[PDB]
Amino acid sequence: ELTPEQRTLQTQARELAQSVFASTAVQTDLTEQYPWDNVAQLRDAGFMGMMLPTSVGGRGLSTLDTVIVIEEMAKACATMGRITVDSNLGAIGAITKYGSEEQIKLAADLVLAGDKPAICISEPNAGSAASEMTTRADKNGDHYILNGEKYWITGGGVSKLHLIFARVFDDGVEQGIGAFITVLDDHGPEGLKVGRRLYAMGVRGIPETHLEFHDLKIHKSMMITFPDGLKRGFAALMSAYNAQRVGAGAVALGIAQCAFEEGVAYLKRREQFGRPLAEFQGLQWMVADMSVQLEAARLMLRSAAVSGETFPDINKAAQAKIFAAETANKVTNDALQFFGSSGYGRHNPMERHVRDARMFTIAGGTAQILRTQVASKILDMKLPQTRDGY
Amino acid sequence: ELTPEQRTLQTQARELAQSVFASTAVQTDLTEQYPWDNVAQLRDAGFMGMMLPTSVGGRGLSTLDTVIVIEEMAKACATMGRITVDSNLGAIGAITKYGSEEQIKLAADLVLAGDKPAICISEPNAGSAASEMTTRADKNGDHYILNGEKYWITGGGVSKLHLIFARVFDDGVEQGIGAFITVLDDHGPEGLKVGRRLYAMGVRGIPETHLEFHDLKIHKSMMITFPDGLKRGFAALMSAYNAQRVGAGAVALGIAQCAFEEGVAYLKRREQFGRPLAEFQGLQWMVADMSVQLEAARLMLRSAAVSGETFPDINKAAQAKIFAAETANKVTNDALQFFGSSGYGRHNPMERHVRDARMFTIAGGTAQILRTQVASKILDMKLPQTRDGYL
Amino acid sequence: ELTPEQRTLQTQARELAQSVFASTAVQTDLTEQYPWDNVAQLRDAGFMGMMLPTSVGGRGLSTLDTVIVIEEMAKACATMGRITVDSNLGAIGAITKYGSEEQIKLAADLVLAGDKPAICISEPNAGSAASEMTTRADKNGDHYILNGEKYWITGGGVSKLHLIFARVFDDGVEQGIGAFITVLDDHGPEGLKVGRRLYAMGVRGIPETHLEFHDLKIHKSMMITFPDGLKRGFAALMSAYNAQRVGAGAVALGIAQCAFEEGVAYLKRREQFGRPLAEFQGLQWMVADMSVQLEAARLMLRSAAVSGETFPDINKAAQAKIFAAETANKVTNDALQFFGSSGYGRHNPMERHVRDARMFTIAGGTAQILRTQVASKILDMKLPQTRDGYL
Amino acid sequence: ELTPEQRTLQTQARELAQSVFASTAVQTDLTEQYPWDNVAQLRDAGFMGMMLPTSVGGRGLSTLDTVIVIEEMAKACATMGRITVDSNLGAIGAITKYGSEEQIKLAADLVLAGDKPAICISEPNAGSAASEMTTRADKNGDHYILNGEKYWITGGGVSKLHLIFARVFDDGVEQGIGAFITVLDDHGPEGLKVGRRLYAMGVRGIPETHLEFHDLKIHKSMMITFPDGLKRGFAALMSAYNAQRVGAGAVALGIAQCAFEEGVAYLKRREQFGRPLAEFQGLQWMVADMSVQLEAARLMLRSAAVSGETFPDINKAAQAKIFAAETANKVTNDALQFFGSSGYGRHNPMERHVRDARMFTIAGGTAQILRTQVASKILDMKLPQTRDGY
Ligand SMILES: Cc1cc2nc3c(=O)[nH]c(=O)nc-3n(C[C@H](O)[C@H](O)[C@H](O)COP(=O)(O)OP(=O)(O)OC[C@H]3O[C@@H](n4cnc5c(N)ncnc54)[C@H](O)[C@@H]3O)c2cc1C
Ligand SMILES: Cc1cc2nc3c(=O)[nH]c(=O)nc-3n(C[C@H](O)[C@H](O)[C@H](O)COP(=O)(O)OP(=O)(O)OC[C@H]3O[C@@H](n4cnc5c(N)ncnc54)[C@H](O)[C@@H]3O)c2cc1C
Ligand SMILES: Cc1cc2nc3c(=O)[nH]c(=O)nc-3n(C[C@H](O)[C@H](O)[C@H](O)COP(=O)(O)OP(=O)(O)OC[C@H]3O[C@@H](n4cnc5c(N)ncnc54)[C@H](O)[C@@H]3O)c2cc1C
Ligand SMILES: Cc1cc2nc3c(=O)[nH]c(=O)nc-3n(C[C@H](O)[C@H](O)[C@H](O)COP(=O)(O)OP(=O)(O)OC[C@H]3O[C@@H](n4cnc5c(N)ncnc54)[C@H](O)[C@@H]3O)c2cc1C
Repeated sequence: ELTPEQRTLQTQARELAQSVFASTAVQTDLTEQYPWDNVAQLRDAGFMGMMLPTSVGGRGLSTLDTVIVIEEMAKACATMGRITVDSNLGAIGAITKYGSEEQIKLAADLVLAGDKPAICISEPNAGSAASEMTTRADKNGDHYILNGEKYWITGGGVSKLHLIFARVFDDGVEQGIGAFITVLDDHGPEGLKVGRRLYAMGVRGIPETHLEFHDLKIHKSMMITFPDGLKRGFAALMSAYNAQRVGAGAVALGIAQCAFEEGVAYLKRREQFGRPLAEFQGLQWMVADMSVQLEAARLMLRSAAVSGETFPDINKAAQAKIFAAETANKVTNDALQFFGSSGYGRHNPMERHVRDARMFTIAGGTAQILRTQVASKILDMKLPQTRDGY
Repeated sequence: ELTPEQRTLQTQARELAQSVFASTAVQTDLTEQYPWDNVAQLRDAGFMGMMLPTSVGGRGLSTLDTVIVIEEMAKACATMGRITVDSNLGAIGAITKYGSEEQIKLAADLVLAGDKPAICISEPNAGSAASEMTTRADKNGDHYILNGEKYWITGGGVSKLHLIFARVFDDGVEQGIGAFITVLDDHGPEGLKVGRRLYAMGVRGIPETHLEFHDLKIHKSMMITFPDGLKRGFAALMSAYNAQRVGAGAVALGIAQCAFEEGVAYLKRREQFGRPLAEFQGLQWMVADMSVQLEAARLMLRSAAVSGETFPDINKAAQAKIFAAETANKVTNDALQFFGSSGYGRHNPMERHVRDARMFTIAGGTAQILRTQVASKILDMKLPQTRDGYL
Repeated sequence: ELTPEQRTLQTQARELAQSVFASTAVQTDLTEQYPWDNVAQLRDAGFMGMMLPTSVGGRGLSTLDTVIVIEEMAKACATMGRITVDSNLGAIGAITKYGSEEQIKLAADLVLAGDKPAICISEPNAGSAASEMTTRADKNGDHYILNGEKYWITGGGVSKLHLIFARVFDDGVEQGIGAFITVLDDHGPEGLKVGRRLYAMGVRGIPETHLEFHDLKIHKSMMITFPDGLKRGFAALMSAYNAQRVGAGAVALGIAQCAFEEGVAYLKRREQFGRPLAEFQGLQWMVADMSVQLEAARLMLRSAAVSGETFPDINKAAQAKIFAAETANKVTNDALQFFGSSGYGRHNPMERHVRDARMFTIAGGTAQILRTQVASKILDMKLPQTRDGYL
Repeated sequence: ELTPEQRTLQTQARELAQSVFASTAVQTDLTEQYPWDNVAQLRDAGFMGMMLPTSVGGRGLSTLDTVIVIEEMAKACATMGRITVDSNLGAIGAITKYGSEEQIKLAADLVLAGDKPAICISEPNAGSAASEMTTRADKNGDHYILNGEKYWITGGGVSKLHLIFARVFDDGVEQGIGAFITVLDDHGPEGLKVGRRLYAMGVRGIPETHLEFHDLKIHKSMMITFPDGLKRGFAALMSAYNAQRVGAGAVALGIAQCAFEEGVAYLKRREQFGRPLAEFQGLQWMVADMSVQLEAARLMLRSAAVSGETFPDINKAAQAKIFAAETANKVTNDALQFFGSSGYGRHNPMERHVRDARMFTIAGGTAQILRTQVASKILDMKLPQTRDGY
């Protein structure tokens, strides 16, 4: 259960979400435009960069704290939910833990001022097999020259801070995969080019784009550097996604919780056969089932949030994300069902919840990849996926 | 299994669907516009009014014949699938079976000319409890005067032939629920007004609208009349809907079958970890599960199509529609999953398949109402839904 | 997560369960005999009456403490699991909280000496509708005279302490449902008769019996009495059952956890096609699914255990029991599947796990009745089940 | 739908099942003894060896015919269901199609006289990977000498006709896997030894045993011989199991149909809260769901039954068996649930239905193996399961 302090934080997040964000969710989905007005208020209320240390102007809060807040934001608007995830977990967490003092201040100043960082890993031919990426960074003096292409970049065209993963070469000699920090300004940098938008089924208020690097010049001071090498550093950087996974799970949970509350209210108001739909036992049991799965999902995510060291344990986070994301797909569809034909109408928000929830078994590591991860832990086995793995 | 003649019919439907309709499905979803040119080609290829008797210029085909055709159309475009349903089953079937010679000719001439009839039953405050409808038909001489409002009317603003269900009153005295034929054109009729469009999650190429009746005047020769009471006639009219349900189940099935085929093809061409996704056993079993459920759904629908007398048996139809629609929701979602992030992009058709499939556990009697229907048969009892049902 | 002290308690429970109980589970299922020697060891290790206050010789532990212990016992033997539930939660909790000093001492002395109390509520014609019970308690001076019949009484013929629920009448006038304490020994009491044994699919090591009352005479000092009415007291008594439900959910979970562990171990040692079954991705994902659901169930149960005041919150308890029991039915069946044909042989414990797990969606309030309970909370309304409930 | 002739056959099977077999099912499960009395009447009513050609005294009926009959038998008693499968499909089908005139008459005379043949393939270390079997047959003159061990032999100790699969060696040179016919008599043959009984969760009325061969001498005339070789013959012999799979599916379906009918009757008779349980919508929808899955299962099996040439198409049969067996596990458990605590009692038959149904996702090819088979057809791919398959 939550501490008094956590309850206060939850209430503050709920108040902003309900009083400001909830009434914007339809228009944000309709226009597919980044809600700058909401982001400013998310910032002003202290909900961006929450886990940044107080030494750089952060609140020094926990993963659990952010998950509590994320769920409240997502209940109002899926876009605001994901904005809250990206401005608190993931790239910013990786920079916070492995970044130089300089890199941390840069990233913190941007996030605390309202930037939602973009992480740039995935490519058209490199998804679940991320290490197959072709984006490369070639050494040139005290700089690295980046060439390549990413896609489905959440925040493409609106994010300023970018964390880019690239295969690193020193004078033609492959060093491994490294991460590079760059800042998209109204002016530069030269060679960081936003590409075409990938219009999506849901969470449409955040642009997802291709992203290209044409001789993008990055100083070595903006490469995340590791003493024991890049190959070990890249795995260390990946551990940041364990936190982002729990946050993403909390967005799916928030969407589902919203749909559930709306469906339950509708069952009590809507009448057929002379009585509220709530009086029909078949629907009552559907409500019960949604409630049970939602509670389990919340427990899985909050439990995962406090596991591990700096980041959630990889297997607890994987278990919770599988569960939350599948829960959200079932709950949003069944809540839509409570509305009947009105649920199929775009003038009601139920079909949007289904569209919004659907990405969470996919993005950031698919439910399938997560199942393999969980199995590798239970079976205490490496589970190589290549033809010659065994 | 299918007859030789049915295989030919299936292949001719597939031919039109794949050569003409498939390349239009994305744009139809984008524009949300009724695909008039496609409808002309559906008509010209002989796939509208197929069960109409040959005497009025129909092909005299069976329910099974139509569901075979519908699944092929729906594999190409969900909108063309539903158009094929409404122009072959439901309202047109009710008229074909219970209509007078004059009513059948009127309806046949319109459908064979390319009209997709609209059926007008549901109201904002009367959906599952269709018997609580407030749309009213008051006898006035040899006419009935209609007042009321329907909604989610498929074809609102593009359909010409309408079949409107209303509570019938004679001198204030309720007679039962009756069905009234009218034809919308640019001239009239007076008092038939197309209301607002209800924009939808999917199958966006047919407009769904509110529909208002303001002293709409219908002659008694355009009412479907039964020699012994509307109270048994309404039940008879709703049997024509057993046929519509199998057709709608076939649309859901076609959508899912398309998604399945696309998903399977993607697994074989897409590589990660140095090999096609098809080589992963977890995905192989997902593929097997989809195939098993698709096959079952297809059997359920065809079995229902040949059941009953004039129309499919109400309970076999309900069972098949439950099964097919739930199958489609699972298969379209799982096929989308095979595509990864690309599956979430609207530049691919997988997210549309999910949106399209989702209406079929809802329209024409929800999966919940169908479960109650099937239970009433198995338990062999009336299952009243009112508070005083058992008193 | 668990406290250091709770980890020690868990490990001590595991120690007893694995070193002593695990090797007896097969034989307990074969004989269907109450495992007296095992019960003595459960007692001597301090795992009976754990929530009893220290003043009467208990350990004063929490609900969470008990569910941690119960899951360990159930992993070894379902019978020892249920024995641990009944000797820590439910009847003994009702008495501990609402009993007089005299009643608590009587009950505490019996439990700490190794007695597993029986709770006596359900009747052949009154299960889910517990409020329709026909077992009757008629006031006669300072006594109540009990007449009636219970069944599926866990511990029938071996339990000494009984807590019997009966409809209370004073001069023919119904007062509500009340709870009455009695102790069965070889001497008496007169009119308490153990009826026939109901042989069961699983958890066969505790006898389940009919129980008859024939003018069973109970002094009013052995009735659980409430300062303001049985009509609120019965509701209070049934709150003690919220605790029993979490315990029973923990038994279901322990059974499933055991089956899971055995299944996983088998996959790693069993080879077909030249390699361990563990290397097949289809089975790897089955393993992942089981783990995810087990983890959720464990969280649900522990969350419920710390909810509420004296006893777990009725709705968190209902939710957790729904989840845990359904999880166990799926996990035990799927773990059995990992064994192939060996899993169907009674010389392996997998088929027993399925049989054992299956009671937990039924006993103490079925999964259906629990769904209604949870719905009543979410919808915040009474959900009467009678024909006239809404009139 | 069924033809008039098929309906008549169905009625005749139902009449025997209901008037004779149904009242025996509890005792057969309780004693775990082979019901000789029922078998005699199954024989006398013409329900054994139904697909044997009329030239050898059979009825020349179809796979669909047998599936219709099997379901009716299984509705009365799971044991009688499996007896009907084994005396009509499987080993007897393989002998009927690939056997010599001599082998066919032998097998037909035995089955028509009431023998339930035993097929002997599986071994402790050879299950899904059946070709890994170690039972061997070594050439010796005009005979073969068999040594090895099988298990889970359905009919061990009561079956007379045995069809044994063994790895064949000619003077030490491996020839492939072949099938051998032998007949267990009260006297011989020497070296055919019934082993220990494997007591089972359900379908307890048929003994499942280990089986051993100690220098079991079989004349070459009782080996099933193929002109194009054993390696191609063994695959041909396997095709017989496609028919047995559909029959086994019909047993699972029959068990489930029985449980469903009993559950529905109980909902109408049992009252709580002043009314029949049948009036509760939650249960009504459970009934509806069972009905839908049962109908689909029946269609899948009957459709599979008429597919293929001599035997059902391997993929249609695999699809139908997966479906029927999983359907039966869900339906029997939910029907048990309708009975409440009484359902858990062994004095009612509901817990037996669950135990009986459970074997059918396992025996004769597990649901997992069948999923791989179905996938291999959809993907048009061989799906090798060995480490070096790719
Ligand atoms: C809304 C959205 C936002 C995104 N935002 C970002 C972002 O900001 N930054 C970024 O870098 N990326 C982003 N992505 C990309 C996403 O994280 C990756 O694409 C993800 O890894 C999925 O990869 P993929 O699409 O190539 O799937 P694939 O790897 O091609 O997989 C396709 C299918 O095959 C399955 N599969 C793959 N491999 C295996 C295997 N060995 N066994 C079994 N099954 C298997 C998958 O589960 C999936 O079902 C985003 C994606 C979405 C949808
Ligand atoms: C895409 C689309 C096209 C349509 N086209 C047409 C058309 O052309 N002509 C026409 O007349 N109508 C049409 N409809 C309307 C549709 O057929 C009806 O609206 C349908 O009966 C559902 O009605 P409802 O939305 O009012 O649901 P409601 O009756 O309000 O029900 C809402 C929810 O409560 C449930 N429910 C209701 N009653 C009960 C009960 N007694 N027990 C348990 N659960 C219950 C429902 O299953 C549903 O989940 C269309 C609808 C859609 C979505
Ligand atoms: C192993 C075991 C041990 C037990 N130990 C004890 C014990 O020690 N003490 C004791 O008092 N009892 C005990 N019981 C009895 C058990 O708690 C009750 O019997 C239970 O309440 C179920 O009652 P029932 O079997 O009469 O079900 P019924 O009430 O007859 O219900 C039968 C079916 O109808 C459903 N149903 C009923 N009512 C409704 C409704 N309004 N809406 C929807 N569905 C509905 C039920 O969910 C169930 O599926 C035990 C039972 C078992 C199996
Ligand atoms: C009631 C009963 C009656 C029987 N009667 C007979 C009979 O009369 N004659 C006879 O010859 N045999 C008989 N058998 C044996 C049965 O047909 C075989 O044992 C069956 O092939 C299962 O093999 P197995 O137990 O060794 O499972 P295994 O092959 O060891 O498999 C164990 C588990 O791993 C899975 N598995 C295996 N391989 C793979 C893979 N590549 N990918 C994914 N998953 C996998 C399986 O699905 C299963 O879940 C009977 C069995 C039973 C239960």
